[PDB]
Amino acid sequence: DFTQMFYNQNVKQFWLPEEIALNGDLLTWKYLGKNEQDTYMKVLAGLTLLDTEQGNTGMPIVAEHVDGHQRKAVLNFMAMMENAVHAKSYSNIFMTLAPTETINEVFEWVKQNKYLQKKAQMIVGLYKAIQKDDEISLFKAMVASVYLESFLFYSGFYYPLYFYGQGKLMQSGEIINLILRDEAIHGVYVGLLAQEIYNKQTEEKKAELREFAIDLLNQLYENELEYTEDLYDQVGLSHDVKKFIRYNANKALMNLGFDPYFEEEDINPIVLNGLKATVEPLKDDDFYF
Amino acid sequence: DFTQMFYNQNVKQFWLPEEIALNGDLLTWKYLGKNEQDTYMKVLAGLTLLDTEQGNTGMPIVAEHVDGHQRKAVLNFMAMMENAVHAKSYSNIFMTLAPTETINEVFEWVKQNKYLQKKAQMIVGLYKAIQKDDEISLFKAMVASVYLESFLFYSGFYYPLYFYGQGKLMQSGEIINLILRDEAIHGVYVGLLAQEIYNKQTEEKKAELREFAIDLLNQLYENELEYTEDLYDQVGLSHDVKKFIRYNANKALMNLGFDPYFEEEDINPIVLNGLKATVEPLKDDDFYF
Amino acid sequence: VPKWIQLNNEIMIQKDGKFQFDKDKEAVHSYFVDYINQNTVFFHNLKEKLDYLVENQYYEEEFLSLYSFEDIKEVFKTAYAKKFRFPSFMSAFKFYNDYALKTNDKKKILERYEDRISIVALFFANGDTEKAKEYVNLMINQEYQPSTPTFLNAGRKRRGELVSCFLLEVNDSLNDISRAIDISMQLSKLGGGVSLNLSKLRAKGEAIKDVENATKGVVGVMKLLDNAFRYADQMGQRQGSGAAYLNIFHRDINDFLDTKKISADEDVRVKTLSIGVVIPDKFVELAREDKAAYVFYPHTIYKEYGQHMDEMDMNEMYDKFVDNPRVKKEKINPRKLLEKLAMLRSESGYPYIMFQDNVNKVHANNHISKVKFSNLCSEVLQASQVSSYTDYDEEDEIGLDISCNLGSLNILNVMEHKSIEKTVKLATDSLTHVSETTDIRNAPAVRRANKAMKSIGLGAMNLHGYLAQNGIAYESPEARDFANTFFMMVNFYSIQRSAEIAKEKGETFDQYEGSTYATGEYFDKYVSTDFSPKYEKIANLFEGMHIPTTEDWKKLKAFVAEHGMYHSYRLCIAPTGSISYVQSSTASVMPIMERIEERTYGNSKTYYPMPGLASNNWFFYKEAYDMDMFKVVDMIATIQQHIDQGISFTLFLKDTMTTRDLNRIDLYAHHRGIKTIYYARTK
Amino acid sequence: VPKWIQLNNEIMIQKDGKFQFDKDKEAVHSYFVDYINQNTVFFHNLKEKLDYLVENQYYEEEFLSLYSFEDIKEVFKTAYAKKFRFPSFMSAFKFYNDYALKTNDKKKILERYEDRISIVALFFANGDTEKAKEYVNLMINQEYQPSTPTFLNAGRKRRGELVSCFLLEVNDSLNDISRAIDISMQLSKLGGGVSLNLSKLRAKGEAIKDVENATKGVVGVMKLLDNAFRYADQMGQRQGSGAAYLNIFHRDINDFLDTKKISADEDVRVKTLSIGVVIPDKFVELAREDKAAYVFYPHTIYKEYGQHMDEMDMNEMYDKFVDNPRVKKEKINPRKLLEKLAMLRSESGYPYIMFQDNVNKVHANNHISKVKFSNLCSEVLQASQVSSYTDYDEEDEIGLDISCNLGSLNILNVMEHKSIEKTVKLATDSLTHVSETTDIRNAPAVRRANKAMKSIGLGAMNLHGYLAQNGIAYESPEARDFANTFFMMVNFYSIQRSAEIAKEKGETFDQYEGSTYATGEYFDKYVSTDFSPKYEKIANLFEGMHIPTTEDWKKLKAFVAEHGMYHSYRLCIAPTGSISYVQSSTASVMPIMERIEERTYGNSKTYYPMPGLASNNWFFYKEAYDMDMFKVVDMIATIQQHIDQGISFTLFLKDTMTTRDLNRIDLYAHHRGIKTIYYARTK
Ligand SMILES: Nc1ncnc2c1ncn2[C@@H]1O[C@H](COP(=O)(O)OP(=O)(O)OP(=O)(O)O)[C@@H](O)[C@H]1O
Ligand SMILES: Nc1ncnc2c1ncn2[C@@H]1O[C@H](COP(=O)(O)OP(=O)(O)OP(=O)(O)O)[C@@H](O)[C@H]1O
Ligand SMILES: Cc1cn([C@H]2C[C@H](O)[C@@H](COP(=O)(O)OP(=O)(O)OP(=O)(O)O)O2)c(=O)[nH]c1=O
Ligand SMILES: [Mg+2]
Ligand SMILES: [Mg+2]
Ligand SMILES: [Mn+2]
Ligand SMILES: [Mn+2]
Ligand SMILES: [Mn+2]
Ligand SMILES: [Mn+2]
Repeated sequence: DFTQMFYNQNVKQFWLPEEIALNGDLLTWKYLGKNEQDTYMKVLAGLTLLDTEQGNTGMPIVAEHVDGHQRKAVLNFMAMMENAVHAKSYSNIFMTLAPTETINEVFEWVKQNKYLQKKAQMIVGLYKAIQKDDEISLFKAMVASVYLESFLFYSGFYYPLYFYGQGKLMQSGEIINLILRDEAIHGVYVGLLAQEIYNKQTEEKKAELREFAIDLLNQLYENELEYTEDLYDQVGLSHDVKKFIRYNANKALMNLGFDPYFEEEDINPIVLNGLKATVEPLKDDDFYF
Repeated sequence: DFTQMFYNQNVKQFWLPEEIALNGDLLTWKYLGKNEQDTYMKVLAGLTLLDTEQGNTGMPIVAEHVDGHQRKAVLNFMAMMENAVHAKSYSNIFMTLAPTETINEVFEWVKQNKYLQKKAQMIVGLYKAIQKDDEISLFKAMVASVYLESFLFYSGFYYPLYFYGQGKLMQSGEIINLILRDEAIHGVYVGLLAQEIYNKQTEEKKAELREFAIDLLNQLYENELEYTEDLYDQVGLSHDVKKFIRYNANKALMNLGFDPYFEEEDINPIVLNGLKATVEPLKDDDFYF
Repeated sequence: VPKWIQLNNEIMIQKDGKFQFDKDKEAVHSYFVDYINQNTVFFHNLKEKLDYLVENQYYEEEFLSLYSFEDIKEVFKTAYAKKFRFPSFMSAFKFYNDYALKTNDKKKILERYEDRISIVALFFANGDTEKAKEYVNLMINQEYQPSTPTFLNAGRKRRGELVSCFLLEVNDSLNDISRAIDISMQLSKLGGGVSLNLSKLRAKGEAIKDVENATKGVVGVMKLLDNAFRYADQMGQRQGSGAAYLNIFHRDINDFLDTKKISADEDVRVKTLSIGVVIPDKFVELAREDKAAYVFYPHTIYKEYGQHMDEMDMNEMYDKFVDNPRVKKEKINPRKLLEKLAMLRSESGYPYIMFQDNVNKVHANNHISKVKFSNLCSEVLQASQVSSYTDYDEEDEIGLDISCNLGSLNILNVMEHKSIEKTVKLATDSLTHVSETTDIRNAPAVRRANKAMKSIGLGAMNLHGYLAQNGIAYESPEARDFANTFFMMVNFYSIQRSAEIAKEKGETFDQYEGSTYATGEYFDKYVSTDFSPKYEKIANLFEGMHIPTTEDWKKLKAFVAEHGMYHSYRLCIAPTGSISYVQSSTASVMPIMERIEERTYGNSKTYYPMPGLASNNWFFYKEAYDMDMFKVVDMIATIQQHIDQGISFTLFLKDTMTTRDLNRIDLYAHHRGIKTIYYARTK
Repeated sequence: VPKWIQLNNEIMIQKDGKFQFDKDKEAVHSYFVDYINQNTVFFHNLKEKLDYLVENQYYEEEFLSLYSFEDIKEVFKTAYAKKFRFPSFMSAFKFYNDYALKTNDKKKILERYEDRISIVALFFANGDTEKAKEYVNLMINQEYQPSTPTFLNAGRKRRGELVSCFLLEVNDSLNDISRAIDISMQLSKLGGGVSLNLSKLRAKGEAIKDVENATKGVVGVMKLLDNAFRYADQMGQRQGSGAAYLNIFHRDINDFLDTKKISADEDVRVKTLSIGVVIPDKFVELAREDKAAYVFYPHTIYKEYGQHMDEMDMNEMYDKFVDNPRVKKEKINPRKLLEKLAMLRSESGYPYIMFQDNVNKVHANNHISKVKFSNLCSEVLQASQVSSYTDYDEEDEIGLDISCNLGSLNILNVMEHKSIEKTVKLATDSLTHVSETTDIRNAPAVRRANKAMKSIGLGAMNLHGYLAQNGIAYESPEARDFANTFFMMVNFYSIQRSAEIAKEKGETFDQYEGSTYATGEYFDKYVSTDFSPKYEKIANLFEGMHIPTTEDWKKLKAFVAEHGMYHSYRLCIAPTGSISYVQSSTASVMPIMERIEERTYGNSKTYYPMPGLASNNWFFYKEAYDMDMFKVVDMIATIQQHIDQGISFTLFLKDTMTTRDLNRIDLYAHHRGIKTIYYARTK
């Protein structure tokens, strides 16, 4: 009942980072403190890693196991967006704002950062555990994918949105909003596929799947807290970002058909402001008048 | 040396089925004989069936085994074009020209056809034989992929190009020309990835891979001749189609860095009508000797 | 935003559900109160103005020296006594932006409308003060408008040539091709549009000195010509404009046409070279009967028969070409070729269509040559003889290359003044003067044909404007009746003036004795058919003017027999692009494309309603795209029966109609006697 | 695969760790016993062969009619008495594929090597049987090789022109530009490579009669010439090759260079027209001192001084140009321009570099004109006077457009036969005959310069082959000593033959009296410096031959003063691309690119070892890319000191080296007196 409308929405949302000129951010970037620039680079690098794996691994593997040519076409399109559009856009931002050495250093930093490695290990592990014709392993990977789309990106998205909302780094911010617009529909779509599998189960099996989903969310959440503190303490925003990730965790649960898990909190209003002609043959009667 | 350049060329060639209005083809379709309509339907179904294998298996399997983030992104983009763009385009052409019952029957016929099946299963067999961390099996699959993209499609493309060059079925011919333009670049790109593997091999292993490629080409070519007579004798075109197959076989070989196998031939004119050194500054005292 | 631009944009603002057309008039006042008068250079007297313009190399001394200063002052006073006022803002804007003489720094205005008209009149009269005053009264009444070259450049030292339509014949040789490229460059340097006939050139895959598959065809020549026209672009002012014409029976016709396809490669497509196709009646007969046609290799035909393929009648030669084994040919489907022409015209408006037999069945100078091709605007249809440009230090055989002299009657102004005869005769005299004063030293055949043929083109404009302001629909039979009568009178007085000039000077055009004027055949339909209006409304429109009858035409035929005719060609209806704005007229005899046209100049928007447009005549000012193209073809054929040359006939199509409709319009034009089809503009 | 192809491929199959060079010989035998002898057309006697070739329009009958058939039979018998055998398969293959005469359908071979040599000798002798036998002995011994046009086309009815290269001066006018395009097409039709000097054309943004920023610059003319050369492509057989030369002080020099950038847009990129840059010593001086230079607008300089910018010495007029406010100029960085030249040569091998002051400090005909540009191979350096092509019906002022006939001495065969003098004199006579029988009817300046200058080009081939086969390293000082002595001998005997021809004909070349030959200045370094070999090995190599001393040079100087010189220019070392294969010689005086070259013909691959390559001389056949370019520059300068025209000097670069290394090589070449640099080929 939904794939065709998602197909149409995904293809109509198609974009490339080159559509957005980035040289306009040069001055507002220059004006940020060293702490702010550091957090910003690292935040986008963490996002780049997530999209790299979502494009290389997550979306293609889910596409492989989901039945139906139209469902596969949507998932293939989403996969392309992840690595050919989203992951690449971050390099466009980096290449504009930062010198090569700072770019090299931040990519080295992703490799050695323990929270980023842990979250990649956990998510990719679940993708690679999918067994052919085994719907339960597929469900588990789809939960992981929804958590990546609708929860994990948000510790990263906070900062570009926070600046956009203050009228700073607005070209980079425009790119990020386009990425966010895509991930929102990706999270909903994968959520609907996960619910399909969940709804086939016995009540006992469903109870176990909810346990899996909630245990996984809590494990990812605890790691994301440490990641958030590590990045945001130097810019004074860790508590604010934490409220934002809890907000989005609830959206991820809802995408999976589950009740919200965290209590509602006031999000920084700045971040909320951050959001040929037709041819006929000639008849013999056309030659006479 | 080449992936970013191909990335650029691929994304700038992006298109959607909806861009070409198909209904005006009915004004020339109605004037074709039964044999012409039959051949066109059968050719179209042949292309559709082969392209589906490439979208569901060929491109995604190669993307899975190739190392490199940028290569995986380009390959993902190509897989997207197969599944999201090409497949919808073929379906659109069919739905415009034939009623539902006729489409189902043509696909039943072509699905049972000996020559279409022989080539489809030969290609799919090589994709299924790729082994993790074995570059030889990957190379063999890449050869199969290049043969599909740059050679096997062309016994089929001939007919729409033949009409397109005569002013008939111009809307569907425009679509086919866009598809063909994508398959050409797909073939060239996968060809470069195959040459990379080939160049890492010993001289004895190279000679062995050359023998594999020529042997495979021979098997496919002999089946193409039979496929060609089966479809085109009823419309009197087989001689010229055979010249077009050999010409495209030579292009496929050149994509794989191999010499042409067949002597140069001229192609049907109607179908033709359808178709840095390191900069180092002068340091002074370079003017004195 | 300037005040006049606001007053002009206030037209679209609707008051009481009606457009504020009168506001445009106010805009003109502003455009003169705020801008034109402020930036117009004024002198203490006309003597100082003329001295300043002559000394600063603005004017020419020769044409002003033919008059005493008193006569020049009297001519200027006659021009200024009319107190002419531009009725619309766009008229004055177009004149003072395109035609008014400006200083070298382009910040001040040296010439008003009256000054330019007086200078052009003094140039026309060539020393006759009374004739100069007659020309001034003709142009200040806006009855006659010299073409953009003549109007802009007459009397100016820093100027191009007064002729901008040039037709070149290219012979099948490398020397002739190089000479054609050189002449095209020289004529584009002069500011003229150059049309080249490529039918005599041998097709691709022909022999050069008995070596096979050597010729590049006409497409390589088109690439060379396109590069030449890109290079010669009026000293970097306007884009170099050229046209290439090929016979449809030339084998390269597809590749020719392939130069205008969007899918064509960079080594195939020519961008600044317009293309036209000459379609003999034989091709239309072959397409009609669905018989497969043959496109011939011109060099094989030349070797077999000693004459070029386009130099003989294809109607009687086609069967002999097909049955001749020594003539090489390729099988084509004429209906497929017609569909390709229609598709190409839908995509880009190309090629121009020349119906060879429609032109040549009424051509008066077939003895000199049959009309093989047309101009860049597809309205000049004249006899041309190819030139044999030999090697160096060898005498060339200079032929005839067409270059006619443009000038347009304003039908509304001419008919409201009841001065068809006087305006036609004065326009003919001015065109004769400009043709006689044209001397091109780098185009030998153009100069020879200008001296010999003395061909001029007298056009008409504001046909739709006149009809709409008189409550007549352009597609109505009354409009065609008016066009028939008006253009028959124009032809009558043009022939009378040509014969009078021949009698006065004692000379006719070269090879006149073989023309149908000399034999009296041209006057046949005029001595047997009465062209008086068949409707009472049109007759009342022609009230106060003598309409030539059959007896008058017999007298004119006898006069031409006794005295000859000075001009080989007299009438051709040019598009009249920008001069129609200055004259506040609709362009050519074409119907209007839009009732109010929106234009963007600089960063400002401007609005030009069609002349005389109001609430009462809003319905009569029907847009061309909404009109039935068959009735437009009927009107253009009605006019063409009185025009010796062609009419720039643009088709106006909707996006809904297909290539079958375009082909039907083309075939109905061929059936109705249309000589040329200019453009296929899709809305 | 053919048997000879397998035998030739057997060379690379090593036996006992060594290449099987002798297998190559076997291949030739196969190539003759299986293909050539079967595909040859044999007649009963020579009479039937000559009659068949004459009546079937293969041979011109005029040159054969000057001899009785007995004399022609004697000449052919002299040619066949040598029993010439091709030592390598590729020599015979190249002759019988590119130069042997075939039938109209190219299915059989009508001309053997001896037949072709006999026909060329009979054409050269012009009725002298003994001279024809001398030419036969000279060519069958392979001491002298006429250029590809002369060797291929001599005595043929379907021939082109015997002149290889043509150099045109283009004046700054539309008429001159169009004439240059026409002449370029005519000469490319004749098969010759055309070089055009665009330095007189005014730059982009110049005024065409008081309207400023109007010119398209040299880039528009470049596009026109590129399209002209594309169109005139030897009837589609060989791609039309043109060269454009621009002075480095021209304002368009950057845009010029931008025509060869791989990122250039289609409206600027030119792909079939080679580019050359003429660098005066002033530019090198400015770059050396790092002082910002000025490029100039040619039209402003012409207006101020009455002469073109390239018509006068920049070394003395650059400061006057800079300090003159009426001269328009743009600031450039000469070092940045040099780096751009190096980058362009690394990317594409363009531009050609012509060191103008190096050419003109030893140019013997500076009185006629300074050398302002070179040919398509950058070895022809002669005086040229620009032509004033005026309007039609106006007389044109015909200047001098360079054109010389090429012919190469085979150094190995000449020195083996100890016949430097005889070979040089006979080659000079043959080139004089080729010049005399050359008459081009569509290039007037070329014809006048051929008639007046009488310039010929006598080159040399197999320098590296001779050095490697004699155990001399090409970079060694002994090799440079040999080149010095050999080319001093060649210059001495060429001057002697030119003076003897002037004496026997009683005429010198036009304006010889003002040349350095007439004043005796040319012989200065020859009457004070001894060019005998300084090494015993080279002296032994020259044994049996009288090496001219200062006394012989003084006698020759007196002889020239008494009688004059027939040829303005005598020696030019062309690349000698494909005719070096037939002679079994290394290309020109350049070092070999590779010891064994793998070339793909049809679907087969062939390996050509360098002539005389073996185990004992493997390392003497050092590849050019492995050589120090500074020592190659030293060799080329040593040869150039005895060559009046230039030498096609190709730079052979490694991929590792930077543009700074290329700039250093260029500056060392300029320092050492190198006149021109041909190509920057990167391995
Ligand atoms: N519509 C117009 N077309 C042409 N010129 C105009 C127009 N309106 C004003 N002008 C110019 O501005 C001048 C001022 O004209 P205005 O309407 O103020 O009254 P006027 O009685 O015609 O004036 P004047 O004393 O100048 O003759 C005119 O003489 C004329 O030169
Ligand atoms: N390398 C070669 N170059 C030129 N011609 C050759 C060559 N090899 C063979 N031929 C030609 O093919 C013929 C084959 O004869 P071949 O050389 O085998 O010796 P032959 O029969 O003993 O006679 P001869 O050597 O005296 O001509 C030769 O006479 C010659 O015309
Ligand atoms: C006509 C024309 C000339 N040119 C350039 C190229 C020529 O080298 C240069 C000279 O043209 P000319 O033919 O000499 O023009 P001209 O003689 O009328 O002007 P002037 O008196 O100043 O010499 O102008 C263009 O670039 N484009 C053009 O269209
Ligand atoms: Mg000819
Ligand atoms: Mg000039
Ligand atoms: Mn993403
Ligand atoms: Mn996503
Ligand atoms: Mn596809
Ligand atoms: Mn594909």
